[PDB]
Amino acid sequence: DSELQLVEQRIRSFPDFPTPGVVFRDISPVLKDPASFRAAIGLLARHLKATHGGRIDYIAGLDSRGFLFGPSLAQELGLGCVLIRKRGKLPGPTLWASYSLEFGKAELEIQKDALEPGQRVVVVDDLLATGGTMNAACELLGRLQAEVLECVSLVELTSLKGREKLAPVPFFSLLQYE
Amino acid sequence: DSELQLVEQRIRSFPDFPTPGVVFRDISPVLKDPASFRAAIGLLARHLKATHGGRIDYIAGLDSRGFLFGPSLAQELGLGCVLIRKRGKLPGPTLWASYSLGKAELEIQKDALEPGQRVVVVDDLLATGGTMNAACELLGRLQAEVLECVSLVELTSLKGREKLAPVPFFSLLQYE
Ligand SMILES: O=P(O)(O)OC[C@H]1O[C@H](OP(=O)(O)OP(=O)(O)O)[C@H](O)[C@@H]1O
Ligand SMILES: O=P(O)(O)OC[C@H]1O[C@H](OP(=O)(O)OP(=O)(O)O)[C@H](O)[C@@H]1O
Ligand SMILES: [Mg+2]
Ligand SMILES: [Mg+2]
Repeated sequence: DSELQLVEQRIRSFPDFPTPGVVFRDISPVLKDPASFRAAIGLLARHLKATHGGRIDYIAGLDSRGFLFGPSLAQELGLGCVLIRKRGKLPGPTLWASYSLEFGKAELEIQKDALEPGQRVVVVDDLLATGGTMNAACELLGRLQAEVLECVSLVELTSLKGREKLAPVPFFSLLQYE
Repeated sequence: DSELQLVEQRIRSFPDFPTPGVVFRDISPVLKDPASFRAAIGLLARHLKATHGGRIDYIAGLDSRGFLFGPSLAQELGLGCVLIRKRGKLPGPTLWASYSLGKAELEIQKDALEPGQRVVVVDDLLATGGTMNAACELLGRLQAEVLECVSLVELTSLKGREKLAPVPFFSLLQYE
């Protein structure tokens, strides 16, 4: 697919970052090339509409790199975007959830009024690795009694089996790397 | 301006967050109401086109809340968006710049821009101007020309606009 090629050709892979042995998939060039960014958002939007029709109520974007994609994706679908943030950043009543990140623990947080019970959400982030981040997002959304229809990303690192961590919540990525 | 009203009426104010005495201006409802978000992006884009014509090469979005506006504004203008991040997140050779927040640092890849390229920086909120000022420093060290900085919200009592001078600044909404 030519649209997909526009995205794939703008991922830049850095070896041994942030640790020896790991390859970092840099999405910066996708952002920098407006045709590449437009293609990425279009491909995600087409998958979501083809899969869920009118069922999606909101997109949820994940702090921080997921913020690059959430609002544009929401806009393309005619939807609003809600935020899930690293803990400590949101005012008002919140819920939070730990997850393992690198060698330690981090927490995500959501405003308690971000969604109402029964609302249907799709979560977007730039990249799925271990799945810890996306899994925490799903936990939070579940605790608001929201229904997570699907999680999506630009990049998926398939050897880390993040998709399995999210099951039974469906997952879709544009691009896959070991 | 009813477009501007679509944005203003979706700012939510929280006293004493994160510290007693201040009022936090929460942009979350702007992002949640697609009409409000579209209005904000449209007002910013119209201002920038009216001020710079075709001279803007790139938008630079500031980690993290500025990431919510950078790509959409860039797309509206037909431009790419470059990233300025909190230090420690970017691969490859980088430059960084400290500012008072304790201390924090922003960072940019050395190859983010070429000398002479013209940039507009976007963030959600201008307060002291420390974050925006650090971004301008970084872009200047790449020999990029910062045409303007913009935000949705400006806290005027903190005099951030003056901190950035002579770089022009524009905000949609102003609060003390
Ligand atoms: O699937 P996982 O193993 O949880 O990793 C994926 C997450 O890691 C990165 O975020 P990071 O915490 O590095 O922060 P950033 O979004 O600020 O870059 C990335 O943006 C994803 O959110
Ligand atoms: O003008 P200043 O006094 O520098 O304050 C403005 C900055 O503060 C907030 O960012 P914050 O560092 O709180 O991080 P966030 O973007 O992750 O919310 C806001 O998003 C601006 O970037
Ligand atoms: Mg992330
Ligand atoms: Mg910020």
